[PDB]
Amino acid sequence: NQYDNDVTVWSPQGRIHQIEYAMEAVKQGSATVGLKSKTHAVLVALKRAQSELAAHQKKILHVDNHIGISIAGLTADARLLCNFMRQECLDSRFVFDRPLPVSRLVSLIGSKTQIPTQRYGRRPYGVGLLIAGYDDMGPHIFQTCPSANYFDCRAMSIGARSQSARTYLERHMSEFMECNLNELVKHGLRALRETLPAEQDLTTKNVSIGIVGKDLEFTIYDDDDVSPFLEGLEERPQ
Amino acid sequence: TTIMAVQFDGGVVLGADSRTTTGSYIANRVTDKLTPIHDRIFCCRSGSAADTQAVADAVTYQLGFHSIELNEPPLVHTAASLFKEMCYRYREDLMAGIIIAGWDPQEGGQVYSVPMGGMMVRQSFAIGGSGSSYIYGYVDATYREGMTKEECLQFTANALALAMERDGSSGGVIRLAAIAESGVERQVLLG
Amino acid sequence: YDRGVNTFSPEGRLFQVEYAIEAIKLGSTAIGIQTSEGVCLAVEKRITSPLMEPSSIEKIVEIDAHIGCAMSGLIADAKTLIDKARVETQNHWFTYNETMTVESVTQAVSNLALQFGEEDSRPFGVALLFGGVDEKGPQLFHMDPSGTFVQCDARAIGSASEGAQSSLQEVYHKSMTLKEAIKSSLIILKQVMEEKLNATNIELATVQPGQNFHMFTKEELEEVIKDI
Amino acid sequence: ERGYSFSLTTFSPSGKLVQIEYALAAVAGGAPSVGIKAANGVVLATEKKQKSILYDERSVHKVEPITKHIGLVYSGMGPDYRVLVHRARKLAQQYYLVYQEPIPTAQLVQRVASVMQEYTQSGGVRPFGVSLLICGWNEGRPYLFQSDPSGAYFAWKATAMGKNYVNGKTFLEKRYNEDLELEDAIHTAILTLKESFEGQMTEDNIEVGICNEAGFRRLTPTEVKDYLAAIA
Amino acid sequence: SSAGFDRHITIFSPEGRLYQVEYAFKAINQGGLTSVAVRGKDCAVIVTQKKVPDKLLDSSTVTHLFKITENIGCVMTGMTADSRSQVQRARYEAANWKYKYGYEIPVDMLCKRIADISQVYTQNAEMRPLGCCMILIGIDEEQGPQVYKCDPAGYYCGFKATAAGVKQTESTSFLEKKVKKKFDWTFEQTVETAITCLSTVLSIDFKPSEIEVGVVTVENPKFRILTEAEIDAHLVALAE
Amino acid sequence: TGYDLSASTFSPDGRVFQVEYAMKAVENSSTAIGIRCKDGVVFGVEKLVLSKLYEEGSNKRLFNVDRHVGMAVAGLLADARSLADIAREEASNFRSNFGYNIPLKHLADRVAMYVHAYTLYSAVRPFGCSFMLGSYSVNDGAQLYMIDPSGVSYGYWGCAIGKARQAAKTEIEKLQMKEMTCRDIVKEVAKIIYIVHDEVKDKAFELELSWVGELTNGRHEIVPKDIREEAEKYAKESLK
Amino acid sequence: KRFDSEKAGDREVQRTMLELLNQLDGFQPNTQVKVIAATNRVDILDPALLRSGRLDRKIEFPMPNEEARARIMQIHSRKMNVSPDVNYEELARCTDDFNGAQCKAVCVEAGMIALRRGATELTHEDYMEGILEVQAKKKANLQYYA
Repeated sequence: NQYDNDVTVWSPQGRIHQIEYAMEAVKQGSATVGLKSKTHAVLVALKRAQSELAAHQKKILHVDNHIGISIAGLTADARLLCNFMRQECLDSRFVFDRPLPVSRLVSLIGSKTQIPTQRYGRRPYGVGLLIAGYDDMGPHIFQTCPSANYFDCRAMSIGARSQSARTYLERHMSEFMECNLNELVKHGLRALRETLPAEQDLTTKNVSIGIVGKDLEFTIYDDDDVSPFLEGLEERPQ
Repeated sequence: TTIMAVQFDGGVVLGADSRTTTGSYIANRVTDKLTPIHDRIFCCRSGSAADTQAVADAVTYQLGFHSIELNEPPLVHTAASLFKEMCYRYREDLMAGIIIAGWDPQEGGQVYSVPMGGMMVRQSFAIGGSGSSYIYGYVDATYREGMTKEECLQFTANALALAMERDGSSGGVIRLAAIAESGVERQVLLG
Repeated sequence: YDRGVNTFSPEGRLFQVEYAIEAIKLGSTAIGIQTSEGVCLAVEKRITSPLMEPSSIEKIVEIDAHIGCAMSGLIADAKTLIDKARVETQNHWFTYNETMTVESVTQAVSNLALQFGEEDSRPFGVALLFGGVDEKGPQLFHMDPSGTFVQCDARAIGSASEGAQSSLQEVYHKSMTLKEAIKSSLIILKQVMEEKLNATNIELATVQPGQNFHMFTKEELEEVIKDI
Repeated sequence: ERGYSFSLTTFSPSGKLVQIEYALAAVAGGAPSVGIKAANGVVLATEKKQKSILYDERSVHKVEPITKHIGLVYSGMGPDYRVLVHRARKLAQQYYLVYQEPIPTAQLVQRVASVMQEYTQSGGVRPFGVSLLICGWNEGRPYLFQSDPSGAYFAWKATAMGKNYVNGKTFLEKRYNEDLELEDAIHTAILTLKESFEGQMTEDNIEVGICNEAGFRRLTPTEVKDYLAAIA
Repeated sequence: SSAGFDRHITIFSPEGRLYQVEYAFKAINQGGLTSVAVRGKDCAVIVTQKKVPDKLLDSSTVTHLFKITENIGCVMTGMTADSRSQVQRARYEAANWKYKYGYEIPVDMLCKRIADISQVYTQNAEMRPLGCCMILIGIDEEQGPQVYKCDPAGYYCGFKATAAGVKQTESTSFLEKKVKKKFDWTFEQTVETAITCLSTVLSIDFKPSEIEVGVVTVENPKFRILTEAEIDAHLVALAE
Repeated sequence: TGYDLSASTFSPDGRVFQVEYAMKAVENSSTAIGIRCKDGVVFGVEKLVLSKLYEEGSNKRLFNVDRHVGMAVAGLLADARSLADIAREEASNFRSNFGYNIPLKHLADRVAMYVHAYTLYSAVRPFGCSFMLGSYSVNDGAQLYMIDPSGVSYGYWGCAIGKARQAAKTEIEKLQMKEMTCRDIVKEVAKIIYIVHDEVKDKAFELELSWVGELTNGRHEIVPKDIREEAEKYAKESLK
Repeated sequence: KRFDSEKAGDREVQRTMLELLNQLDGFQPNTQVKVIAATNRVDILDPALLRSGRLDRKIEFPMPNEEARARIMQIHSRKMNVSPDVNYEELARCTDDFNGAQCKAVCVEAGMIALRRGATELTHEDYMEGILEVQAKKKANLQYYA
């Protein structure tokens, strides 16, 4: 344990337990899932509230017209790296007068997080960043980590009890290429409803939906336009 | 001042006048315009004096060290690349007409031009210096492709002869050098 | 007993900020209520000695003419955040000719909510409730040392903040009125405090769309105590 | 680096400096040597042994000149000596640049001791592990001072550092006197040198320099062995 | 004994010791190699074996004989990292010499620079001391051949012939009885002695491939590495 | 214990348990191997799909530094990415200042020094990566280098990295390597990397293949993998 | 590992251990006995113990990677009435950094947990709750995340 204090310290087994702790930091946040069609990308996040009269903490946040991301874990790193992101987009937006392709942007993120993961006296960033948008060649879904391991997935889920959340993905992943937005969104949200107790699912105060489409700029929905999406669902069996 | 450089098959040949002046005074009769950067790489300098000398020293420094790390012979194109770097970098403060030449094992004789601007270019033959504007006609019709080394020697000899004759700035004596795979041959002439 | 000030828990949360949230519990309590009619606020002064002048101690402090403040914990530390809060808003108006919104301000404040370090200090030790009417009506937000910024309808913090929020949930509904929320609040105040409520123990702050400023001269306090 | 800056040397609960106290030990564990100032100049002699017969002797040198009239020797660990040697080299130079005249000896002991003391109080660096001896015939009267790891210094008529510096200390107290000459002081200096030296004492077993009012000078192995006659 | 962090950092022991550097000297011993250097009447030679356990492992990429300058050869021990990092230092300040002073650097002077640089690695208490060893040779004007040894401790000294690696005591024992007996040193004298001392300490009778031989002599001051052909010529030469 | 903490403290015997840990930390990753025929160099890597875990083709460890410069990373991933960025930046500087392709020797040496920089202080740890360096030239030919966590780096004709390393290199030397064509060697390695990792340990893995050399015209590119698919048809006939 | 050890302890331990070494390998070998030993930390031992003939083969034990976890849970989930809708793969991928003992223990606690409500078979939720108990959850108020 004595060698389990600082980032610069290796482990006799070869595992810096700090980053392993930061991975634990992401598991506490709310759940959320992302995926994409052949031509569309959609990600939904679960809200939580501190108390009744207190509102629910927001998860999705707009970045650029074709870039949307979720959140999980802490919030200070969330706003910090988010600010870095909004900066970076408008950077090449100002230089080349074109959008930033998702990939090398994400690589810029990992390079950004790399340094404090190695220098002395620098914590990692506790966050579960999920990314969705278009490059010139369609939608993309990338997930992050304190270890800074960007993953070119097809759909993922991170946060509390995302374990079972992933399970629903594979048994319908073949369906995740031909369905358009209407049934696709309900495909995704069907996976969140298992990451909850058996007595409350989506009651128009704890969910948000970010989308990006071909002729569709990245849009966010929360509890009022989600209601039309909230309809047409089968209850949970037992 | 006048500098002369021409490449041939076996290698390259360089030469220049030895005259160094100031205003309208002959500060020096004979002077080494040529410069042995490396054993197969020379440079003829023109324009300012201290500029060309200091630049030659620095380029000799970086090229010398870098070659030692290379554990291999340097490349003439590389050496000219250095002068392009410095000259272009400080074009606002220098007056140099540097021309680089030398034999290379990988590519034989090579000649590169480095005018005061900071550009770089390879040629079949390059000339520079104040009086150099007086000999374009003779050097053009006089030149013939595919000459021998000694043909190059007589060629440049007549060239710098005429230039030294017509220019009031150039003069002194004719210094000549020749580089090939074998070694380096230098000499001073008259006539 | 001397580990890194920038190191996560083995369980993974934190080391020091967990203590920071702990430090707010020992502070004075305070309550805010966001009504469609307006936003009201209250806090106890926690007077110690009669020689101690009461009015020199304050918890309600204005950041803007339509922006009130509520603090709990390390007061002098809160002072810096107050000053920056005023400053950046003034930047907003003297760069835009409009009033910065309540939430937008607290974003700016909570930016350096967590920026302590070595190159380029320690975390802060105060909690804050911010009220203020804007284009979206009266607004009420709550923050923490961890920079966690969130909105609340009627929040209460301090020492007895537990029972404050508990009983308060029993008494709040959406369609409250201003004075109703006022006396409802002060009832919780007397129920949570220990000294006899009077014209010196506590203090209010009331922001209204019409009543654009918060105005709590004394003896209206007494006027309400006699009404309670 | 990073900029820690925190000094590693603190006072004891008793009120002592453990690190300096230890560095004095390693200083005492150094090679022995001695110097003398007698009425005309100063003489410096060391205890220089080659651990093997394969070493070179004309390569490494101990009695070291700083200016034409200023000599210095040491007792401690060899490597740390050369650094402060060079430092004093420059430091004597800037004075001459300022005033255009050879720096007086006491000034060097001032500035060098300042550098060493400040270096002791600084952060993250152990003090040095060598004591020093300086001599020079500035304005007729030569001078002979001693430094130490604590940065202090003194003015010794004659003394010795290294091992058994107390035994040779007393030997200097008895055999020494008020005034002598250069050659005699050499004789007694080699006396205490043999007082703790090994069996065979040759021109290379030691090395000696001197200050004169004509300036500083080093002694060669020729005149060393030549003086070896009438040993001790 | 251990007191505070004398076992951990570059500080003094209660006895006045410092454990780190003395830990560093045997840190060279993990290299699993032993080097030999000798100076002759008008020449000096280096020699040291190599271990090529892989057929896939290249041959020319194993050499420790490092050409510093046209008239300066050196050899390394210890760990390859500290050795190579030492290399660019040597080459670098070597060229800096030519730039500042024109003429060529003295081999002794360069040893001064290296030892002084290594001084701070022990001197500061926030920097690893680069546990490798340094060996230099070169011809001097009015001085003939010279050989020097730089140490992680930060000191140096001239010699007449010296070895290093793992068999310091043995090779020194052989060389002391070998040289001091009024030995006249020719080229093949110094060379043959060089091969013989090593082949005796290790008892190898090596093939001409495994060992390496650096050489400098006052007829061609260019530092020269030997080819296995001529190396075999000397090997059979001592092979009566 | 009591000494393995810092990267600036020598063990009482003379090594650094930090780098000691980090090496075997890289040892626990999957296998990545490389080889070079007479007119090129070929890279092979085994990747592991856990259950589904990604859209296939993701996060390939076969990097690409220059148009003629190929990587082969193994151990930790992110630090490998940082290293690849360092190399690309470096070669960009070389091209910028000198205007031509960087030699594999100078590149590997510079990267090796930069790796060595992170082994001398407490402020930073060592890296948890290792890799290969593939290059080809018409004026130089095929050159393949190797870099450890400590900082050692040099060439091979073949080398292996990962858990199955010593057993891997065993049959590797079984092949002739001088006269072989890299096109044959492609299907060749497929047998190597398909006679390693099995059941009751991991799961369905993945076989990526980089390929540079003469036929590639010096340009580095991945093999046409689905194209001609002889690794698998050739990497299966080993049923008995 | 022996050392300059003072009055007690070691002053009989290494005697007995040396008797073990000599009685094990060396003088008068035998083939009619085989020796198995097991420990936790290796660094304290002596060389003569692990030389090459006193202890021939060295076997390290890495913890279950994934399928070892899932299958071990499937093994102690052999004597318990199981609702046949349970993914041991889900169980494994949610069971991180456990051992054979702990993976056994979760399967243990699940049966008692279901016994709380008197149910007969089990549920994935049962295994989840047992995971929570095995993990030693500390507290609440961890809510300013997300």
